[PDB]
Amino acid sequence: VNPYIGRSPLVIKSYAEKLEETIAYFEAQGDELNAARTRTVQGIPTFAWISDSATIDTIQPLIADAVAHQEASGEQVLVQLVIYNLPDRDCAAKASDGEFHLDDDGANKYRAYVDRIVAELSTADADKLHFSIVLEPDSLGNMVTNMHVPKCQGAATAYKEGIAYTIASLQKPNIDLYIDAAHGGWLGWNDNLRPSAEIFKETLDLARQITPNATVRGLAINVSNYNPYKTRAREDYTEWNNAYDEWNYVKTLTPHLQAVGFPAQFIVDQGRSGREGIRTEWGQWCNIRNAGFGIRPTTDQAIVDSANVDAIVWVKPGGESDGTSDVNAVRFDENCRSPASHVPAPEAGEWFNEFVVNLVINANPPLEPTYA
Ligand SMILES: [Mg+2]
Repeated sequence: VNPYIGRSPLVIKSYAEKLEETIAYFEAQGDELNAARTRTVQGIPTFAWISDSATIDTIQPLIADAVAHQEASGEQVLVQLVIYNLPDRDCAAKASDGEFHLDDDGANKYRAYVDRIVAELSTADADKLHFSIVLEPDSLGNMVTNMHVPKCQGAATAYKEGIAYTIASLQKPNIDLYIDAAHGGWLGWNDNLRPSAEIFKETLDLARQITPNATVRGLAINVSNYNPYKTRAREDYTEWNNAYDEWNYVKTLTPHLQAVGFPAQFIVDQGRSGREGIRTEWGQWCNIRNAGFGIRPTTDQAIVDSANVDAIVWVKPGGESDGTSDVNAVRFDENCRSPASHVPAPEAGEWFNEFVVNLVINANPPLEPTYA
């Protein structure tokens, strides 16, 4: 069943608190409407990212808060998590902050990291909640398009085995799993569709060798990207790609999933998808200037318009930087000084207030204000 129907995805308190800085900015500008729109954003659920082992410490307090909120509100709280820590993570990138490396016992360390997450998701409080979990952004797409990269060659089996273990470890009636499936500009190209479907099925089959009847709900798409759900003005860079918006990516990928016997249900990130025409190349990803908040999280089929889409969601939390633009930073990524990038920008994950200001202003549909 679509686990989003009737459920109330969890508002992440630590994220909402960061937005107080954005509210303060707008109030100082004498801009009460945008201050009020920012308050609306405080009440919009986002995914909590578990991108390292230290962040596992945040999970039980998050669950305790979620249970208290469920008791107070009478809602069916749906905790949304991203698991993002494969060994030799981000294999095609020049650099990765992933803490596990295959040559330093990374496969076994990843299993234990998963095991630590499982322990937190197996408490009496956890049992009271429902979870939606996105598995491993920036992973399996690399096996489709980046097998000429030595690091990807050496990580391919590990990515499949790692995700397989995560799937096999999180089979519970109150957990739905979505394997990350990149975005239309990566895997939507004609020649990438079938091998993508095949690798998702291959990974699920490996999971079933660990836990016999293991399943996933489907796929997560556009995570951390900017692609529109339905484009208003198709971009020139999408020429010869039938997945020129994320709704079309669903429609174009679905038949291949069906053909290989992989579940064809999707959740779609639209947290930074409000404004189009912000990039000159599809591969630009880092802090794209003038990005807007997109369609708010919803299951409404009048918007979603696809039996294959469970929900539009906000996975990457807008305002958390994609990377620093400082040329001298230890983790400097040249992509973060692209012609389309918002500069200056802070370290990946750090608060980028100027960028959130623009996310509010460029939101589409416009944000409805929340007034006290
Ligand atoms: Mg490191």
